[PDB]
Amino acid sequence: GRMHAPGKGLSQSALPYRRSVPTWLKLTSDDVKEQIYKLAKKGLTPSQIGVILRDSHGVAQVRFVTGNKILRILKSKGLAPDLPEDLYHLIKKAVAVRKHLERNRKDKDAKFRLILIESRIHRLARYYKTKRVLPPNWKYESSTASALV
Amino acid sequence: PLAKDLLHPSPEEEKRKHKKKRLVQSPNSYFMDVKCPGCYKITTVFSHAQTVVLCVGCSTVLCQPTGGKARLTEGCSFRRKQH
Amino acid sequence: AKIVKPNGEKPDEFESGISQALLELEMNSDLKAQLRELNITAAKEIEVGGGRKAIIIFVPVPQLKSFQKIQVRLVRELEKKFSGKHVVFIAQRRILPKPTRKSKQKRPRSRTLTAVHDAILEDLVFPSEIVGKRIRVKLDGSRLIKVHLDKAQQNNVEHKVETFSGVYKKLTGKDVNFEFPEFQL
Amino acid sequence: MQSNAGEFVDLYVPRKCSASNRIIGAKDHASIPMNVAEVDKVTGRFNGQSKTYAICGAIRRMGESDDSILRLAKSHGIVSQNF
Amino acid sequence: VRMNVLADALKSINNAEKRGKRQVLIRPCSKVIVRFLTVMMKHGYIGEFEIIDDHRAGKIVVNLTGRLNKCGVISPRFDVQLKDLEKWQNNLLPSRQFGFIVLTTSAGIMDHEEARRKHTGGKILGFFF
RNA sequence: UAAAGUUGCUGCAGUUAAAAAGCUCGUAGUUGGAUCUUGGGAGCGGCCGUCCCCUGCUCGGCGCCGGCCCGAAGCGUUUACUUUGAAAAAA
Repeated sequence: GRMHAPGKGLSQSALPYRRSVPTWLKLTSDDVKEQIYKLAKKGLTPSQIGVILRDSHGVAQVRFVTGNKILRILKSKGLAPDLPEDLYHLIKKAVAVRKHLERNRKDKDAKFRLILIESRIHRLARYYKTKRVLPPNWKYESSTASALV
Repeated sequence: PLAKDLLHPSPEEEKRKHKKKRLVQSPNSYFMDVKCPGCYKITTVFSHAQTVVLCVGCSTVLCQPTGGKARLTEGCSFRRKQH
Repeated sequence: AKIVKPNGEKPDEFESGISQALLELEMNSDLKAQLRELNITAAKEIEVGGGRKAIIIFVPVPQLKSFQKIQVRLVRELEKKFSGKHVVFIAQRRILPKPTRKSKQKRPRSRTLTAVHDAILEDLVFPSEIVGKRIRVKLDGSRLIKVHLDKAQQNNVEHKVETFSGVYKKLTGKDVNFEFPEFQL
Repeated sequence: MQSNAGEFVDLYVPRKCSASNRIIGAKDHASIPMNVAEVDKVTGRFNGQSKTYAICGAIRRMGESDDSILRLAKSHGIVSQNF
Repeated sequence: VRMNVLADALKSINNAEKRGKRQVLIRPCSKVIVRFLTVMMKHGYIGEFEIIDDHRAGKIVVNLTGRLNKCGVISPRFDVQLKDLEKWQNNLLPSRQFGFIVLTTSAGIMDHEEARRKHTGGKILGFFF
């Protein structure tokens, strides 16, 4: 069951049993990391990196090929973003909605969906403060939000 | 039926079922040796691509994204590779 | 010769002879650059049930993936040398005990009883790879792990199955069988 | 059902389903006791002995009684294993 | 959401045996389910089962007789002294002649009758008869 | 007080008998997925049962040509839990 919907969807990605790398994949773990760096430098998220990789370069899971996963490869060298991509995207969506709702006070549905998105943010913020990957001093305020692109 | 071989699903029954609900979890995707006739190189494309996989050294654009499986452009062939 | 014991001690004349048999492959055959840096930690001769013997070669863990490239290539020459025996290549996985009330750094999941007994089994059967574990918890209460190896390399490595079951049984004490599921892949 | 001295004291020992082991109560009138006759393995005639089967009314009302006799006659050798 | 995984298991094999199934898939798996089942097996209530290893939590496939009248969880896992264990088997089993409270002691997950002779109480997991 | 399972932890009810907030978000409250040790060594009864073992470094007694076996301190993830012990006026 979804967080802020009645939806009981089951559209999950389903990894195979065999964590063992396939045969055909000729790229060594280092050249995969080198290509991950090349994608990160272009300005892509670990989500967008992983998609571009498995599509055009036949690398199912970076964790399967290498040891580690894409953010931890970004983070080790310091190509990772300061605030997480998923909490970035909710703040990005909240600034989009709030801009729409500046000149559309009639749009009561928007206003309700804003409160649902605000709740997704506060909920993730609270999680990342327990894991100290955000400052304890940090708090998403909608007036301070437009600077956080 | 009361008695079902729950440990031994016949492969007609297993491939029928939802990927998550299979006795052991198993995807419905696969990697393709997609080759265009204009170019020399065999590119590895993911079946459910969801991007525009291009020919590196542009002779064409290979696949186009849809709901599920991507459309392989007319002219292109595919072998499904496995381990 | 190439048998670098983990403790400050000596190998046996059998074990030093196996490491000289790896020098015999180095200073003759063309896999010589891929035997220079590759050391050995131990080796044992394991008497399985019936009138059969196998040989088991423990390996340095970071050098294991170098063996995985050159496995069957090398296994041929070491197996014809010790003709009637089966030769198998496991890494020496150090295995820390469960940190108790009574008894310092966090014991990592790599260096754990289950991950040792499962990573050994993964690189026990090498040419075939495991496509599902099943476990009969039988009426008496004892487990019987049923390892479903790949359908490819069935004709290659079926003869080593009742070896593999013995190799793992003598190591961990866990009663194992190896099967081949044909109906999927 | 047996006392400190070891005596069977209950006034009858019940039958129970040859399928699902459910004891077959005194007033279960749906319950089906069948005699399946066996045959001389070269002549093909009634020998005089049978492989008797008993189902509780409950499984019979479910409609699974068919498959449950079919299993009990397959694992008994009466029916072809190939089938 | 799923919170007591031992609840999902015991209710699913209870549902299944009431239906008359020869075996039942119980499609999350924990070490506590596996110890509970082995206790039900040692007293012959369920048949020799099987733990399917995917690389997530397992799935178990449990051969059934028609001996298990009901298995069940007590949630929450109340603490049981050796004093109290009479009052549980008094109100939670169908007789003194049979039925077994499983309770996780320090010695291990086991029936109430072994928790007597080992002289160790602990937390009630469930019961079966 | 029991009867009262008509206050319901054990143990009640909430479609129509009394009863689910108009709907949703939401903080304290409450509840929270899987996963991290096992095989055997020693011994007895007739394959199965009941026992001992699977942390380490200052002071002396069953002894030995500075230390080996062991005895007594002191540091040893932290709690709930369970078992034992001390202690807990009688009436």
